[PDB]
Amino acid sequence: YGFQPTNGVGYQPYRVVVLSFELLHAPATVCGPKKSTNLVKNKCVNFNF
Amino acid sequence: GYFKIYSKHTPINLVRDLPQGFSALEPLVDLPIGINITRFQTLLALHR
Ligand SMILES: *[C@@H]1O[C@H](CO)[C@@H](O)[C@H](O)[C@H]1NC(C)=O
Repeated sequence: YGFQPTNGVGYQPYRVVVLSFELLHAPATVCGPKKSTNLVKNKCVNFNF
Repeated sequence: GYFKIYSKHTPINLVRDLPQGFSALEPLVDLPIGINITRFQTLLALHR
């Protein structure tokens, strides 16, 4: 390659990464962090512990 | 696709035979790996 600072668009070096997942073949091990709320007591609420 | 291992350790005073007693086995570990196992082996520590 001939990457030079004087080069314009279409020639400056770019860093590119492609991310790939799997679809329903194995039990999951890498997932987004599920958000959490705080804890209330002595009140009729609904929970998802 | 889950490999479950349960374990227990128990000191014994009898020499050879299995004891006449009851004791549950608490769970130890689960592994989320899918392998279609059908046979297995054992490992020994010999003196070389
Ligand atoms: C069980 O064996 C078959 C082939 O006989 C294979 O296609 C399958 O993936 C195996 N199951 C597991 C859980 O590895």
